[PDB]
Amino acid sequence: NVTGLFKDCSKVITGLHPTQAPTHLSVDTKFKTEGLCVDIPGIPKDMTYRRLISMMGFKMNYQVNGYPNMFITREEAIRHVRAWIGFDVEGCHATREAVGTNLPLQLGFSTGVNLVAVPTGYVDTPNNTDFSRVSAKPPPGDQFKHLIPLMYKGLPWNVVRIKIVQMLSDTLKNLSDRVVFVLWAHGFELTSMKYFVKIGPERTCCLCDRRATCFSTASDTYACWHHSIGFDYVYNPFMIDVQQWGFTGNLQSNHDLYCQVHGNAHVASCDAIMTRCLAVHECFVK
Amino acid sequence: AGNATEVPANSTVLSFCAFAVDAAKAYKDYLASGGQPITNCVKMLCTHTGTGQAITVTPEANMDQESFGGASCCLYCRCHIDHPNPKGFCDLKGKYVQIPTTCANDPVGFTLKNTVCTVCGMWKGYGCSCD
Ligand SMILES: [Zn+2]
Ligand SMILES: [Zn+2]
Ligand SMILES: [Zn+2]
Ligand SMILES: [Zn+2]
Repeated sequence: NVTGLFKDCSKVITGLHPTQAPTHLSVDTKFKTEGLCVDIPGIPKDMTYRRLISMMGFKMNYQVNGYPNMFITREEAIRHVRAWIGFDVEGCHATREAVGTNLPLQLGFSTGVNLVAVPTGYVDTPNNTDFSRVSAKPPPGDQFKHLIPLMYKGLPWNVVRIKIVQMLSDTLKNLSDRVVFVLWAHGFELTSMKYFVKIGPERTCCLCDRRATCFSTASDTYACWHHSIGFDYVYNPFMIDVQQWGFTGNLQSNHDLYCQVHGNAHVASCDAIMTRCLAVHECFVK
Repeated sequence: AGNATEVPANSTVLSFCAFAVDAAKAYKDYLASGGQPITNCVKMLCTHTGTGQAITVTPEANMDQESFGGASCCLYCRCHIDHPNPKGFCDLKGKYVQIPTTCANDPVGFTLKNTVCTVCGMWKGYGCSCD
C-alpha cells in the first residue's frame, strides 16, 4: 500500500497542490476526484512551505547491468576481511517543525573514530529540496544522555563527509581496493550513507589504474584510496548486516560470547568495534 | 507520525536513483535492465482542449497529450536530490506538464530525455512548430 521512504514529516495538516506534490498520494484530498486529480480555479499553490522528507526505508535491491550491488554475501565478505570497517550511527530525532524521522548525529567506525554532524535533513520547498540544518533533539532516556552535548558540537555535512573519506582512505589504502561496512541492523546506517555515499558503474582512479573508491563533486572525478585527498564521497562501497546471520538478542550479548577485550563504552564507535569483532570471531575463530 | 508520499513499487528505483552520482543515467539504465517506470505520478483530469504547450500554469493537454503535476514528473523532485540547473531550482515543480499520450506510461523518463522549445513552447519532436 504505502512505504515510509520519503514520508512527509511536516506538521502541516493538508497535502500539496497538484503542481507541487511529488506524488499522487501527497496531493491534498480536496483535489482528488474520479480516480485522479483536478486543478481547482482559485485554489493557489503554497509558496512558503518547508516539508521535511524522511530518508528511512531505502531498499538497495536494484539489479542493473554494470552497477555492483552494495550488499554482499557472507562468503564474499569473508574474502574481503581486510576491507571490513564496522559502522554504527547514533541518531537524533526531528522536532518542532517536523516529527517522525531519525537524523545522523554521531557516526562511529571500528577505527575508533566518532564524527559528530549538525542535525541535517532533506527539506522539500516550492523550488527544490534544501539539504539543511533542522530542529532536532536526542531521544529521551538515561541511555541517550551522552548525546546531549553532541547537539552543539556537530560539523556541517560537507566537512563530515570529507573526514569520512580521509579516514577510510588512510585506513584502507594498503589493505584493500574496496570497503565493506560491517553493520548490525543496517536500516539507519543505510539512511546515514545517503549523506556520504554515491553509486554508479565501476570506475578507475584519476591518477592510477585502481578501482575508484571515492568521488569528488568539485570536479566530477573518481579516485582510489591512495589518491582521494580532498574527495567528498565514498563511491561504490560494499556492506553486510551481521544481525542477519542467525543471532538472537542484542549486539553486545552476541559480541560478548566470544570477546572480553571490548567493554561496552556506549558510543557509536564502540558498537562499530563490537560489530566488526563479532563478525571476525564468527568467521575466522575456532 | 507523518504522512506517506510513496508506494512500495517505487522503493527500488527511487533508492537507486537517490544514491546515484548520475541520477538521470541511473534511471535510463534501470529501465534498460527491465525496471518498471516510476508510478504514483499526479495525473490530471482535464478537457483535452488546451494549447498543447509543454509547461503551463494550468492543465493544457490537447487530444494527443495528458496533463500531469510537474513535480511528480521530475526525477530530481521524486528522489529529493539536487537539480541540474545552475541555481538548483526546478522548471517543472509549480507547473503542469503535458506529456504525449504515447509516452504517458513513463512521464519521468519523458521529461529526462526531452527538451522544450523556447520559441514555440512545445516539446522538440512532439509538437514544436519550428524546424
Ligand atoms: Zn589512484
Ligand atoms: Zn570484541
Ligand atoms: Zn524537480
Ligand atoms: Zn519550436
